[PDB]
Amino acid sequence: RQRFRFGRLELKRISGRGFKNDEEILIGNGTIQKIGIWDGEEEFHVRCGECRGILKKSKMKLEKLLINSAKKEDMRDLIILCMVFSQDTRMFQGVRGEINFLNRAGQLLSPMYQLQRYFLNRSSDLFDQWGYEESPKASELHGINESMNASDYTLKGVVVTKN
Ligand SMILES: Nc1nc2c(ncn2[C@@H]2O[C@H](COP(=O)(O)OP(=O)(O)O)[C@@H](O)[C@H]2O)c(=O)[nH]1
Repeated sequence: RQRFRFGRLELKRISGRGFKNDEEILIGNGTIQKIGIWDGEEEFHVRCGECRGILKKSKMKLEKLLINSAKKEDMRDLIILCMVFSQDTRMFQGVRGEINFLNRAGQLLSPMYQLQRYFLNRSSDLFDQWGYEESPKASELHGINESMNASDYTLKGVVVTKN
């Protein structure tokens, strides 16, 4: 179980194993792109800057995201990166603008990496499309909104912890 990188996201496997299969994905801007889709339940230690976390996912779905309280810029980006990495259906739907999977030279670009670059710049569109749910009643767990503040409603699957 090695530490590996997905752009600004650092991961370290806790449990589970994923199997990748190329699938045609209809993303939000109406275009269809072939993307390697991971199948299986996986759990990771995740990090973005000073923000630590635990990510749980299945095939094209973020099951849960446990993050610590830290720098709000790092909390936000970690959530963004984990949403993209999870390959959640809501994340693909959040792509409203144009994404190029080829540069101007005609070279091949990584679809997943391009999605990261896109949503790091378009977080509001992602959060709105992602949806919200009731924050946990538990005292040791709090919800978090689009402004990275403690709220009665939280981003779906995302809870902040300060234990
Ligand atoms: N769920 C999961 N994702 C992984 C694993 N290893 C790599 N990835 C992600 O899968 C994506 C690989 O996409 P890419 O680099 O374009 O390779 P490609 O699918 O062959 O085009 C990257 O975003 C990685 O972060 C893994 O073990 N489990």
